[PDB]
Amino acid sequence: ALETVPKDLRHLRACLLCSLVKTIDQFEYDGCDNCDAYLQMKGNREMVYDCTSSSFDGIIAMMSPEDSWVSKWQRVSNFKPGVYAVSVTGRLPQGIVRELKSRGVAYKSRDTAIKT
Amino acid sequence: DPNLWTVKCKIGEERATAISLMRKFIAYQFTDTPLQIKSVVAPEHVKGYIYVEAYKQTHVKQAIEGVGNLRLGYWNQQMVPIKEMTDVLKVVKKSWVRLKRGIYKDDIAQVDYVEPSQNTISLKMIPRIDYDRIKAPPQRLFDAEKIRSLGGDVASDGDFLIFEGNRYSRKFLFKSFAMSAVITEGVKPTLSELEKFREHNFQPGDNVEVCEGELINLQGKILSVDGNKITIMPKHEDLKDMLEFPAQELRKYFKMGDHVKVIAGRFEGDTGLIVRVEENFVILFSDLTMHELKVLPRDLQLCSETASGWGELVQLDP
DNA sequence: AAGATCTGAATTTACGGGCGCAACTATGCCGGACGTAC
RNA sequence: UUUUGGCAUAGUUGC
DNA sequence: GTACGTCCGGCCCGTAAATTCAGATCTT
Ligand SMILES: [Zn+2]
Repeated sequence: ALETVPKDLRHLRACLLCSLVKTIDQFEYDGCDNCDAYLQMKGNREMVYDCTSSSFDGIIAMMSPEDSWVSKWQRVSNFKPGVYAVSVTGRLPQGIVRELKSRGVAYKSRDTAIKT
Repeated sequence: DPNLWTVKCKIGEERATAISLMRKFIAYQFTDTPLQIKSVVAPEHVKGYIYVEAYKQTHVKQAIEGVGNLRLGYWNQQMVPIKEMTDVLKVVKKSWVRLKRGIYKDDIAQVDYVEPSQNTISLKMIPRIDYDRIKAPPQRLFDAEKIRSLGGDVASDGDFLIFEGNRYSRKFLFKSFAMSAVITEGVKPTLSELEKFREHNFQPGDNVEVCEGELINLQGKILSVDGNKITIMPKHEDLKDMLEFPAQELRKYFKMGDHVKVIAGRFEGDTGLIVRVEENFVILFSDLTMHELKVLPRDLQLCSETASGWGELVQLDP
């Protein structure tokens, strides 16, 4: 829905799990639109800061992941439509990753950049 | 719970300091010199220093060691008191914009065409240039004949023109600029800028009446002023007690034959005397001329200064 | 009788003044950012 | 057709 | 593409007050 689309380009942050790109206000007021139940960044700004990225390269505006080869390459075919980041710089703390793993969600990095 | 400690940082490099500290933590999280701090905060608008979350000052000092950017906070650190840790994370908040960078900083820009690409928008600007004559500046109209005559980086397409760093103009600059490089909220230009492209004014000493309520028809002199709900303190006739009135309940009423000045409108700057106060049409004679000037009650103020109403010898030619 | 506390009376740091006038020569802010030109 | 100007540090020197 | 040049950001002394000890008017 339109709630996922960013309002403006200032303070655009990419999530560290699903690469979801949103403004800081949208993260504060709605959290994550894909896996907030697994991260719970709504209602706490520090969780957003520790769970989102200030450095991202490339944006993909996905409408239809079910029939998109870009989603297959980016492994985001099973997520909802939105704005995602091609490359995301950052990493969750070990505590959040361990908590996700205990719930059966292994943390797979979205840093698909070629580092030299 | 841990506590926040202030550490002075290089100005303009606080987010980079936070990123570097996060990388430092992740690099040494398995080694024999762990960073015992909990988090690092570099707010968006707080410039000059950052905050470190820890139970001890010694932990902060041993964690920032090797960070040159924080060397000015290395010897001593200052704790955030307890009651105030909720304020560190507290955050607040064909149109017209104003450019952020370049020589056109804080200059009015009429949004000519908005590009749905969400990268840049086309803006109409007045050029602040010297037309490549002084450099080897106030706003003035774009002169295409002058820049054609002086030469240099100039390409002409009738009324349209490219010049001096790919600046695009037509008839008036018309150039694309980044949306993040302009402000869309809080410009509110004036009538002069419209040509280029309610209100409450109570003052101390003025006389105001009451138009409605149980305290109607009480005329008093203004003491204090505030923004919207003034809660005024007017010195009424035959009343030693001070009452309360908002801006909406009051009106700038003035008795006949008292000093009057005009605050705004066509008659601004003129002083004089009111002759008869009707329900809203207040008629006055100026101190300069004996012409009838009809004003609203709100466009009148009680000032006793004499009118200004100069006369120098100048040489039209020898 | 006792026991306090308890309230006026010997000992340590801290400003803060420090000659008239007069004459002469002598010395005295920069670092990043943004753009121009080549 | 009638001007005007650094200052406030240190030194040295004279009675 | 590199660098540079140049415009915007950063001893006394007397006082004098603070520190220490026996009436005193209580309580027991
Ligand atoms: Zn997430």
